[PDB]
Amino acid sequence: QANLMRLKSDLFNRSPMYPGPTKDDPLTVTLGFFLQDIVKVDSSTNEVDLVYYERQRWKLNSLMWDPNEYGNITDFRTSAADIWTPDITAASSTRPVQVLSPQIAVVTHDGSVMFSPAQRLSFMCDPTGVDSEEGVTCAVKFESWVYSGFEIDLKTDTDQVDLSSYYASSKYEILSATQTRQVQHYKGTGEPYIDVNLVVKFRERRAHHHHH
Amino acid sequence: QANLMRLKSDLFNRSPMYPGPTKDDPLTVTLGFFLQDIVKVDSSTNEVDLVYYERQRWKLNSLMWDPNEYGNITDFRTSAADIWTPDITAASSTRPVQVLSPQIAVVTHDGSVMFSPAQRLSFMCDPTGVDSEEGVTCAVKFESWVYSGFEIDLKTDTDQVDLSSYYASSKYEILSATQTRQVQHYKGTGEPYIDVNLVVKFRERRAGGFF
Amino acid sequence: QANLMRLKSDLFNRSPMYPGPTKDDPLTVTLGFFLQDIVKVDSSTNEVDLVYYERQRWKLNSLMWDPNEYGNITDFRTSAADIWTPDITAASSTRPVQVLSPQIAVVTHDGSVMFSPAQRLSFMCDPTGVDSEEGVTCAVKFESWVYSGFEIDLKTDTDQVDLSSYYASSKYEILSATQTRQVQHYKGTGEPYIDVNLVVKFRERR
Amino acid sequence: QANLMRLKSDLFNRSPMYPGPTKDDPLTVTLGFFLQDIVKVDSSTNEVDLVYYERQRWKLNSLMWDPNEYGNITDFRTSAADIWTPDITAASSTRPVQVLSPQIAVVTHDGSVMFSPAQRLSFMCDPTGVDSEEGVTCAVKFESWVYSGFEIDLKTDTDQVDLSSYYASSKYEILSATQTRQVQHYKGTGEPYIDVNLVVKFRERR
Amino acid sequence: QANLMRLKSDLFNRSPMYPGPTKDDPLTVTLGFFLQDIVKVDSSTNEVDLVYYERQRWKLNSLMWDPNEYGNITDFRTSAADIWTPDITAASSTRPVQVLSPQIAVVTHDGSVMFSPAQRLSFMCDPTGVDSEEGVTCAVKFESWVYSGFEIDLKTDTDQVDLSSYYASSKYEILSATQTRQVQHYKGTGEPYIDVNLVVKFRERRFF
Ligand SMILES: [Cl-]
Ligand SMILES: [Cl-]
Ligand SMILES: [Cl-]
Ligand SMILES: [Cl-]
Ligand SMILES: [Cl-]
Repeated sequence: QANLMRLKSDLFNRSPMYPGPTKDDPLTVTLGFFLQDIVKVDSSTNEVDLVYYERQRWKLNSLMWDPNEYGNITDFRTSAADIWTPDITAASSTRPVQVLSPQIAVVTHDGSVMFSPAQRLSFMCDPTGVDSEEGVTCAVKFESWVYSGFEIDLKTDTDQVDLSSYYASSKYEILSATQTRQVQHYKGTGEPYIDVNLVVKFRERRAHHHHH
Repeated sequence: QANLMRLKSDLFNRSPMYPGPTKDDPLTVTLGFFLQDIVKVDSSTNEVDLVYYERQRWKLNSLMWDPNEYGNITDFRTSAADIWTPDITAASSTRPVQVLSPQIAVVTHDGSVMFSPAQRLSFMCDPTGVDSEEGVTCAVKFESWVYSGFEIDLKTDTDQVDLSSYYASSKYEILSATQTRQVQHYKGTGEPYIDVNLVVKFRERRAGGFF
Repeated sequence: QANLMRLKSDLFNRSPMYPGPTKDDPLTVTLGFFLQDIVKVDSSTNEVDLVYYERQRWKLNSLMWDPNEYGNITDFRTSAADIWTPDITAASSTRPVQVLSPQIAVVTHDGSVMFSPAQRLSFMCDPTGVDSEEGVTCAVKFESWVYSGFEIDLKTDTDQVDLSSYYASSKYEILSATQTRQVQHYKGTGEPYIDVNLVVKFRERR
Repeated sequence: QANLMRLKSDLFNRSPMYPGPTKDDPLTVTLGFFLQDIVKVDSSTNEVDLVYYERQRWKLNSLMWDPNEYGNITDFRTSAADIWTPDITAASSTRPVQVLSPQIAVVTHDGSVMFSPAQRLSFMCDPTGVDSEEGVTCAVKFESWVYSGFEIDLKTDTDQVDLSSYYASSKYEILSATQTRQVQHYKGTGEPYIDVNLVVKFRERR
Repeated sequence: QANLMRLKSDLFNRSPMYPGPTKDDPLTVTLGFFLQDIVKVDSSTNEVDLVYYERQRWKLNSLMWDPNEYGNITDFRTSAADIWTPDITAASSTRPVQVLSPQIAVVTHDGSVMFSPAQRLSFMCDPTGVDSEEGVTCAVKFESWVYSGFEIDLKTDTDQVDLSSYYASSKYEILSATQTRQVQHYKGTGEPYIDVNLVVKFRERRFF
């Protein structure tokens, strides 16, 4: 308790917060998607609702410490308000993303941050053909809304979306689910930016006592 | 009033907040569920909505005091913002949990904290067969989202969900309701983590029902 | 303006906030319900929606002052964030209560606080029979979620719910509406706690 | 920029906020409604949804300044959080009011404040007869939730609701729309309070 | 990291925030709309729902710096809470606008600010005729809610709404989409104010 209090005090109260990347000090954020359910499909509005969590990893020198100086603490948990987090946005959402997990991150002695927000997302998807063998395919790009490719790079460890927590009794069966890094260019300023394109192909399933 | 003001001042304004558990100083959180209603079932989205409250208990040395030093105060109530609370999460929720009770906890002179949030939860459940005698079974795991089993352990006092506040005129009759501690392992990591599995077996209310 | 600024400064900035009742210094909260409408009835989910306001009264020595010392001010209005308020909860709600009025209370020179939140509440109610002469009865208990009867007592001034603001053209006609203090015990006779039971008997209007 | 920074610093950082009216220093608030649409009518719940904006005007000595001392600035815009605003409430709402405009007010050198919140409101209204020639009438009272008539008075500049921004292709046609000051009396208290009664007569478009 | 920390500290902690424009120091805000989808149409309430993002640009002397004094930093990203932003409002909305993007802006060494909020908007629109060839036309004015034309001017770089991110499989096909500056006058005070009128002509999606 006491060593961790010191560690957090040293990291967060002494110095200000990481202000974000720049051209001279860019940052790489690694993303992985863990799809849990296709909850809803709306053929009258062409909206589909996903529940997933999104593993995000990055690394900052400012969050390094020597474990020997803090009782051999190698990592800790702390509110996401205590740190900078990347502004990763679903570019074709139709409602604000709903947060399903606590806004808490894991910080490791080398300055690695892991943040794994669970989300419910409504996004643009025509579900016509979902009730067939071939099913339907839909896509959503995840990107930093404000940083170019000169400041932020996004990558994946694998192009396969993890389906190991996918709900076994979902209304919808997943045929294919990929997460692919792409290079893109803004309209008015033509400078590059990175996205990770989530492409999911799916179809309807077939074969002294108180407290109150 | 005056003694309590001193007590809260001494506990909360002197020291910073408990920063959470670590490998060297882990924490045990005890959970108990008090199911009040199955409000809704949606067969087109495979979502079911529960209303319950969840008794949570844990213990911290930093919240100890000697009652003799504070006018024989043995316990007090305080806003949950004044203290650390565990990040217990329904792992198969489909909407943010809605809070139905005040965010207030009870702290006791030995450093025990009791926090009993009432919640409405939407979660993943195929209700096909709910309109039969046998009914349907659904499950939801409750776990710390960010702490492994090295930092947080979860347990129960009993594996039976309390149904004593269950709505007598619910659309749904509870046939069985259990809360069972389970050991689990993360995919990429491989290190262990604990959940409490809430398993509820229910059906649409009928006169009476296997004869 | 100036005298009130002094008064609020003296009450709120000098001392900390009232920390809540204890066994040695318990508190009595008086409740009164003013039912305005039964807005919705859902027979598929057994939920009913009420709109009402709820008069709450309590009294603290820490909020007393002598009017002579503050330009004869007998009472004032202030944000509910400036003071402690009781944690009165509908025990069978199914959604978070929606707030329909400003979170502002009235404080009086004797230390009386009056807080009258307007609310929309969804709660557990089987409405089967609402479309008959006899109608249907539903109940919801209002209680402190965290305080026992040793710390908080609840009472009413009358056991009759006030229907003087009840919407004349509601879909639902009120046959009876009562608010009754009850003594209760946590689980298998644990320590006591108080609730006010709101019982409303109603039917479709003719 | 610099003069305005000084002005705001002088008004908001030196003195505390206006604490609200009292019996000895009451306040007059003028209201005007600008009805933009009847968006929805629900005959199963007797709820109707309006979109409008509400001009509110009041005056405080504490917000006066001499323009000559601040580069001839006669008025400015500032966040509503920087000032006191009246607690004007629709008394028969069924959902929390949704805010459609930025919470920003206009302050003028004589201490006049203009605040014009756009709102979407659900309120109690039986729409039976809306699909006829005569249409239907509905009413909603706007009042301070916590202040009596001894502390707050409400007035209008005209008893005619402004329909100049009313949506030309609404589902509903407005036949008449009035805003009328009324004197009222509390149940338990008996002391007076003021409301402005918004009465709208409308029907389905033909 | 260190130079940017200094820059932000110098701009935001030393001086107070820009207090907004005045008659003597007015501000020009340039708007551009990027329509992404017509999500919904409700013929029973005459409401239509758009998803778009809105590029906003303005310029303040108080946000200037010399890049040479801050490790050649030419621009940075920062929370919109750190700065003044214009109060641009859809005048015929029927629900609060829902925010779909992070509230973060880009500031450039000359004092230019770019803020590009993605929004979902419900607004007043009779969709009768949407299921025909000719389709239907709807309009929504975007304006400062509180500032007159003496304090705020709005303009566009083009009168064509950008449709390059418009969802190819939307229920609704865009026939035409324009963004036009207009001069307007308040009722009681007869002084001018500016809006940008977004006019969208569309129809339900449909050679054999
Ligand atoms: Cl950081
Ligand atoms: Cl703590
Ligand atoms: Cl208090
Ligand atoms: Cl003020
Ligand atoms: Cl600024």
